[PDB]
Amino acid sequence: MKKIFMMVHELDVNKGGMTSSMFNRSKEFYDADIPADIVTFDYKGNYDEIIKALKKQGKMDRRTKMYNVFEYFKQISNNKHFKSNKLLYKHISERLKNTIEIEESKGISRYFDITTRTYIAYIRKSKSEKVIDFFKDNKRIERFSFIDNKVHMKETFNVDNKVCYQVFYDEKGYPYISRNINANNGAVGKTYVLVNKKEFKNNLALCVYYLEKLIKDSKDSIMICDGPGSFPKMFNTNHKNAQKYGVIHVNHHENFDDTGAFKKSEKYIIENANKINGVIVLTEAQRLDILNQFDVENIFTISNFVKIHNAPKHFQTEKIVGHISRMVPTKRIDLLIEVAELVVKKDNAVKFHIYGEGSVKDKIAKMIEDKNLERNVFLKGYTTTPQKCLEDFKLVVSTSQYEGQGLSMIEAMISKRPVVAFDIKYGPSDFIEDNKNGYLIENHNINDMADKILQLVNNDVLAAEFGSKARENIIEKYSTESILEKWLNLFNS
Ligand SMILES: CO[C@H]1O[C@H](COS(=O)(=O)O)[C@@H](O[C@@H]2O[C@@H](C(=O)O)[C@@H](O[C@H]3O[C@H](COS(=O)(=O)O)[C@@H](O[C@@H]4O[C@H](C(=O)O)[C@@H](O[C@H]5O[C@H](COS(=O)(=O)O)[C@@H](O)[C@H](O)[C@H]5NS(=O)(=O)O)[C@H](O)[C@H]4O)[C@H](OS(=O)(=O)O)[C@H]3NS(=O)(=O)O)[C@H](O)[C@H]2OS(=O)(=O)O)[C@H](O)[C@H]1NS(=O)(=O)O
Ligand SMILES: O=c1ccn([C@@H]2O[C@H](COP(=O)(O)OP(=O)(O)O)[C@@H](O)[C@H]2O)c(=O)[nH]1
Ligand SMILES: CC(=O)N[C@H]1[C@@H](OC[C@@H](O)CO)O[C@H](CO)[C@@H](O)[C@@H]1O
Repeated sequence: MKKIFMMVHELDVNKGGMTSSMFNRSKEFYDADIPADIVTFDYKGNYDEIIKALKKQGKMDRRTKMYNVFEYFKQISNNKHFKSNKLLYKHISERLKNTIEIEESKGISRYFDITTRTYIAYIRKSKSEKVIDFFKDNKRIERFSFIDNKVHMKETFNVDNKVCYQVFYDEKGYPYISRNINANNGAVGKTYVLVNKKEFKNNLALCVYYLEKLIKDSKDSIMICDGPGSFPKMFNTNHKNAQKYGVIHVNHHENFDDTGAFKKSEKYIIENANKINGVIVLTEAQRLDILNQFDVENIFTISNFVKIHNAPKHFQTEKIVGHISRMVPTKRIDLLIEVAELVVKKDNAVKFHIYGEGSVKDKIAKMIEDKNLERNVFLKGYTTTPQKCLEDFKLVVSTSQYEGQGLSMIEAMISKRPVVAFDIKYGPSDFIEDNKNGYLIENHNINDMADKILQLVNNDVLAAEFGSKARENIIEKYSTESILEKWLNLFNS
């Protein structure tokens, strides 16, 4: 009866909390006999390989389907032919016939016509990927992109060598979508779906049509929008019965802002709460802040579902401080390096294991070296097994300035690893009980945080006691039953 469609930009293998919560939410709805699938809107040439990898890793439940806008029309297109598009491949081969090949490296080569003496093509082969750039009067006109020698995309270039047009090709090499690209901002213009002879004014129009085709207009159909920038796709559909929910995963205020500004995407979701079935926030404090600040009522608090597995059989007695996150500015890993410097200057035995990848990773690497912490702080890369990494840590640290909730802190507490976190909006004070299951540090206070890490790393009994109470607190306050009943209460009203 009930079926759920959870919307986000894309799915990939080295992501953070938002997709992690969608994957766990899907598992919980399927266990309660409610199919809950993921709808994505990006274009990938190898989506089938991403899905298999996420499922093999155990991140994505085997029952979770991913519905993708390009995949839907590509699959319709695949059914149209039996034979591969031999003529497109013959056309490409003919344009390279009667040329001079000039090799630059392995995989890289250039082609010059024997008669016109001019530069025809550039080919770059790396692994399973191939790119063929064609030229006219020493200017790049087009690029054909291949995966396992099969064309998947053609891009056209303007005078400034910027993308002005794209064509997507199915599994047999036939075009199924063609679209204009505004080279000034990279936005998608008029899109033509060759397979059904339908044209759309832009990508949002295509995505709105797609959702109306995918999701039947029944009260049993439930749309949950997780990706904030994706909210207009769900919001603009013509559904009269299907339910619409927006989940806000972050602090709705603008990050690194003293003017009090609100994030644009989240502001649009909140302001439109009364026009949909509900806008979900992860903590009670955010719901109250929103209600005080905005003229809306449809704000509901529903925590992320929590996966309570078995606690690691042994406590880490070694001075290992862990940190598992997306390496992004809001996590303030620079403050963690500054804290590490203080902890290491009072105790040189304490190790800091930092997992993840992101924009700040290089800045942080240079920062450890400049502070000469290369013997104590280790950038361990992304982990597909955070639960196993958690066993190696004595405690976990959070210098993050903004959260919606904080699954890594919650995950550490489930593995009996106490958290030392800056008391920020939102999340830490909901689950950390200061001096009972961890420590809540006054925001920016790097000295008091360094002091609490030192007390904790050098006290085996306190570290074990805090961790034990931490798992107990999560089990008690984040039951799957109460969270599922909160969602069911909305779906049934
Ligand atoms: C006239 O042009 C002007 O308006 C149009 C829209 O109006 S129109 O309909 O009249 O044409 C604007 O075009 C639209 O918006 C563009 C844009 O916002 O850039 C663009 O949207 C697409 O691309 C965005 C960027 O993609 S990215 O892959 O390069 O980042 C994308 O938004 C991004 O979403 C990701 C995400 O959710 O994955 C965000 O990343 C964040 O979350 C990740 C996942 O979380 S997790 O925890 O790991 O699981 C994290 O990994 C990541 O660290 C984190 N980044 S962080 O900074 O928050 O820490 C990322 O920040 C976003 O940028 C869009 O996805 S969406 O869900 O937001 O919709 C995506 N839309 S899609 O292609 O349809 O999927 C498009 O060109 C267009 O989108 S639209 O929906 O088709 O309308 C146009 O820009 C504007 N030009 S302007 O006026 O000059 O500014
Ligand atoms: O190397 C890494 C880094 C992050 N994560 C996961 O990404 C999520 C991060 O969640 P959180 O809410 O703490 O922060 P967010 O990424 O949403 O900003 C957690 O479930 C982590 O286990 C992971 O699996 N491996
Ligand atoms: C930094 C931040 O606010 N992250 C939140 C969010 O992640 C997604 C964020 O990338 C979207 O831009 O979602 C997680 C799961 O709900 C929260 O636990 C987490 O706090």
